[PDB]
Amino acid sequence: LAGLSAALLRTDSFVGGRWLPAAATFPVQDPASGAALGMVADCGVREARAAVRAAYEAFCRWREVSAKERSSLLRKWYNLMIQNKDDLARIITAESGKPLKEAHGEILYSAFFLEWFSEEARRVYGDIIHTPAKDRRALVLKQPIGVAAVITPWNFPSAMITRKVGAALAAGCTVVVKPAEDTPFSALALAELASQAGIPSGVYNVIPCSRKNAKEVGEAICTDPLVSKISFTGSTTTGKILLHHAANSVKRVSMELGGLAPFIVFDSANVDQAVAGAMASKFRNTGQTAVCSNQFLVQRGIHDAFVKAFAEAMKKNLRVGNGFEEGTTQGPLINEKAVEKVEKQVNDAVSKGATVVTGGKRHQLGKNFFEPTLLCNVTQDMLCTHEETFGPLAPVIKFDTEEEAIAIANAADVGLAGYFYSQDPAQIWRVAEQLEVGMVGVNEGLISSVECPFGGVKQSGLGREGSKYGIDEYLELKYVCYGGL
Amino acid sequence: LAGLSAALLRTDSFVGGRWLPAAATFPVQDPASGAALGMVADCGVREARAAVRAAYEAFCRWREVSAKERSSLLRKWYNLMIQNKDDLARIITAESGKPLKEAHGEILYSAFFLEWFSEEARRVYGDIIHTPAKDRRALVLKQPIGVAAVITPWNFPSAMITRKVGAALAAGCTVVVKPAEDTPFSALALAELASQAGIPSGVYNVIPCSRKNAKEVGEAICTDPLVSKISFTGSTTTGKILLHHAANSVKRVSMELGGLAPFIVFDSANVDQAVAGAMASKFRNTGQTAVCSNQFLVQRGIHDAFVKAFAEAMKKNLRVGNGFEEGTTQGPLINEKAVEKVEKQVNDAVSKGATVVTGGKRHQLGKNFFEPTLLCNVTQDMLCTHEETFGPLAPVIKFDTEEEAIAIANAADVGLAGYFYSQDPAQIWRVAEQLEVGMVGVNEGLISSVECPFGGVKQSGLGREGSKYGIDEYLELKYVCYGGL
Amino acid sequence: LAGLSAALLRTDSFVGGRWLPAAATFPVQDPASGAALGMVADCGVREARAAVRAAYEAFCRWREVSAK
Amino acid sequence: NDAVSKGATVVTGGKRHQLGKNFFEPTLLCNVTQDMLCTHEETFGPLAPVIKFDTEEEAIAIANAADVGL
Repeated sequence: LAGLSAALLRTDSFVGGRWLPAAATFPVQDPASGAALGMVADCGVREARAAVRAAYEAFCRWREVSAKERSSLLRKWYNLMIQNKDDLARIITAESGKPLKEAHGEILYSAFFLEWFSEEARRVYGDIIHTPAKDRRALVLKQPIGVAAVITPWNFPSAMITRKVGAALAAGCTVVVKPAEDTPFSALALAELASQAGIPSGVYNVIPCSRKNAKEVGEAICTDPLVSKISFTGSTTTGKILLHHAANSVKRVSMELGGLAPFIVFDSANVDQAVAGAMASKFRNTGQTAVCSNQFLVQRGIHDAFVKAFAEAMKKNLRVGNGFEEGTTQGPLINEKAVEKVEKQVNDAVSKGATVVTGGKRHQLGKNFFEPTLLCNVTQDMLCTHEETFGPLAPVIKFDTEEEAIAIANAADVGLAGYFYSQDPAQIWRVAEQLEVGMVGVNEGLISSVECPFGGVKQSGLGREGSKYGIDEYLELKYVCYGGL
Repeated sequence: LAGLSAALLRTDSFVGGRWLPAAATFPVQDPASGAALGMVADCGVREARAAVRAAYEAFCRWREVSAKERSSLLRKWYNLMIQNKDDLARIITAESGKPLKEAHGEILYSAFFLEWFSEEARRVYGDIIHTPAKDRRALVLKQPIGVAAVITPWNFPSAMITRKVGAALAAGCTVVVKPAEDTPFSALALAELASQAGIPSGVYNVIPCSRKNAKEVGEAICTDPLVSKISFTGSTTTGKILLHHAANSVKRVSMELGGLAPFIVFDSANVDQAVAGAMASKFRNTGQTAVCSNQFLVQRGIHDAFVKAFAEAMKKNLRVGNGFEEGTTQGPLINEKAVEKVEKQVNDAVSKGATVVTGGKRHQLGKNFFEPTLLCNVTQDMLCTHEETFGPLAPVIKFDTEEEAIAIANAADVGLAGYFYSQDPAQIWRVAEQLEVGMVGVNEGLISSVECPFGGVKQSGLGREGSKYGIDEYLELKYVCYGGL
Repeated sequence: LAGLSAALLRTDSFVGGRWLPAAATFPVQDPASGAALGMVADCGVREARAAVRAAYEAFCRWREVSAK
Repeated sequence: NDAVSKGATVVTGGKRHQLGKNFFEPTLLCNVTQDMLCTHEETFGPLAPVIKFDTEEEAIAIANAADVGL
């Protein structure tokens, strides 16, 4: 709980290389125990504009720094994350409630994004194009957009910031981060390390704030004319609101919006593996992620064998409890509103035909704990207005044909992640290409990777993060027609 | 005027491979003579939704066609444009009023976009990425977005459509075009040729409409859930309105918004060349383009020599008249509102200190003709609310230093094209990199090219057209984590 | 005035067996001298609902405890 | 800016200082004219606008463009 590096646990906002408190503050509590973690600065529109100016002024200098130097600083920052991984992991578990093991996995992942873009910084290549005219040459330069507003969710309080910020800095941009109020510490812990690494003042800013100011501050930074880019990860409702704010000044935008995720098990699938995959993809972070398989489409032939083995795996591996407690596998839901959402989903389903296979009530520990649930006999029309209800709940929907499963999964206008298990080479390519999603897992339930492009299609988002395409979200192309030859 | 291929001059909308008239129509007149050119279908929201459905249904089939086949059709379409270039050029001159020579230049350019993307279609490459885990392989596929709404301006009634549509089709998308009401014919002439080339029904649709329905139809297609992409070129005001429409469903967007364009002449510049460049960049299409150098920043040292030689070039080469008339160099302004805008700009400037060097009144031919104007002694603060006033008018602003010229030109939040003349190797790189614009012309006043990326920074736009980056505006990345290995 | 058991003079709210501060606070002064006594947590509707839930969940267990 | 664009001639530094933040370069503009101080009567900064005059009666009349006087 404590014994942490005093420098890592922070309560003030970080702007212009300085720790600044705000007129107001907001409480942050351990989602599992309820223990007060601290009072965090509640930045208002005033503090946001100031942060933007800090970022803008830092940009005019930062963009001037050599890519080899920016690269060097991004790596020192990476090393500092690894050096402090144990304490950084505890901060995540303490505020998100996810099991320490998972938190340790996030910190590495988070650190790997800084490492990865550190390498990308020196690889922004322009082009030399041939044109008919002999009196000219065409060059294409790539330059950083400027200042970017980064708004992150609570699920992965560290990795979500690091994957956006790493790219931005590697490109030569500066950023103003607005972390989730449920988990502001991971963002400020990163700030402490950014100053230790030597990140110039104003290049990385963090302005924490609560529900009260969320709306105002969100609009302030997504509207400021000194801001030229917006990176948001969260709900579709907030996303669309920021898209309107952005529209007024034609800002560059990239976002990943919450949503469902199909998990299809075909007759030719290796049951145990499918189950292991369903286990990893559904109960990671207690089912609180946008890449969390919500609905399971399972083929008649293998249905029964699957639903049974899945349930038997849940009893064997899921241990609800406190994230710091050894052996815990399932942490608490972030808040009460969250629990109510799961209950809503479960009851609405049972009352409509669903058959609860195991645990469908609040856990005996009370508070925000919910029993990992598995319901079968679920039907497509039982997921309405629950597309953003995240919890340890797995509704299994049976199907007969492939064409059928694909049609159901593609009940789109939404499409982020998608999973499926099969042993048919031909079927694998068909489904993988036809699944209207941004990321597809084949015989795998965990697909995270800093070198691969994350994001969604249709209403699930804009742009991609990570991989060799991540840095492009923060660059502008400039065609230079060198003539007079 | 006539004697044109009856099949090329069309009046009905083109949807689902069929020519469909609308309940209403609107007149189109030769901007120079005033002659009635024809009654064109005025599509309403109903006809637009129908066109979208046509495009959507065509998409499910078109996306399935091999890239080599889509490529083949795009080229047949290109050949048909070249085969009919003379008549296609006349249609442009007849409706835009630009000189035949210029119209001939547009048709080639327009045709070259179809040719260019025809080649791009077979070159959409996915990736194979290495990841630490030995039990999996990472693949990245690129697939077409779906249906795109294409809204084009009147300036380049053909090339503006062709550069967007070529990319979309090459990527495997289908489109619904909403041409400018001042110049709908070029869009329909293309449709006739698309059917001759064998473009499948619904792949290329055109829904003409007038001011009345512009607002409604614009919203209809930029809102329809069957539409996943929007490509708009025009005013910043309409652009921002479409950005709001797009926001509601998180549509992919790419636009190029009108704006100023600096033309800097430095002391080391070759006067004659600078003048020739200023001539080409300012009076092309009679100064009616977004890439038209509006303000001229000229250094004290070479100022006088320049302003004089520029004026002497205007008298020698600019011949106002009818585009079909041999020897015409300057055509009419598109409409009265346009002329009033130029007058406004000229008078507002003179009355504020400017010195008219040559012709600053309506031309003696009357109607929409305006005398090519050149005013010196202009000052930065004389371009307010005129950033989108296009006409044959060149305001010259003197400057002392480079730092100064750059600061003035970068009075941004706007940035599309930029030009400058210099003979200093070092200065060339400095200005070219510091000019916050999307395209920079060095010792050249004409920079068009289908293999180079066009577009703007800040509020001048989103995305790029042409070149090897054009097709990316119409693709979605899909990361496939092939595991179970 | 002071020299009191630090544990007895408190400023945070008490919910679910834990001391929890609130986003806001309010001053408490000695009605006679005017001296500032301390800043006390100013609980809002959010903190109240949470306290109620704490009480409700505690009730299901407390009611079960023997009267002795 | 309102002054320069209206006729003023910046004699020295008329932009934010290179230190950024709230620093501004001490400015000195000449060729300024009385009608360039509107809605700026309470704009305080290191800025000195010089207005030329011929006679005493003139200078006094300008300075006494009162209803204000500290």
